[PDB]
Amino acid sequence: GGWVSGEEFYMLTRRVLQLETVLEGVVSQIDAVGSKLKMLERKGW
Amino acid sequence: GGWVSGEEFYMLTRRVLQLETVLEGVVSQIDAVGSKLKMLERKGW
Amino acid sequence: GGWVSGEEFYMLTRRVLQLETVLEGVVSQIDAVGSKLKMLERKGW
Repeated sequence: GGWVSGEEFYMLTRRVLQLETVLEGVVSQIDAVGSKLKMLERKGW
Repeated sequence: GGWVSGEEFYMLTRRVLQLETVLEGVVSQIDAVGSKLKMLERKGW
Repeated sequence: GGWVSGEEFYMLTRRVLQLETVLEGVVSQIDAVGSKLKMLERKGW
């Protein structure tokens, strides 16, 4: 169904960028949480 | 390596949509959690 | 602004793949957590 311009590709390309930037930040808080949970487990809680 | 059709671009475009929709919902639960954790901290736990 | 090649589309296409793969894994840990929270609630905590 038609051609694709670089303008819309670039546009879509940035959305993917923001997703990577936001998903990386999320994954990080989860690791930082999943690990105090671990310290708590090592401590007896 | 070749041309890109609007059909596959549109297709990819929707996957990115679902990702934004799902990632937004995730980020939200995390904020809603990261904040009772805060209420708990303000309360003494 | 120009044409889009299949090489860069394919490339972008994989980034979207990794995002789906990583986001699915995240969503899962959240469900697995959001549910012991539920078992804890059913138990009285």
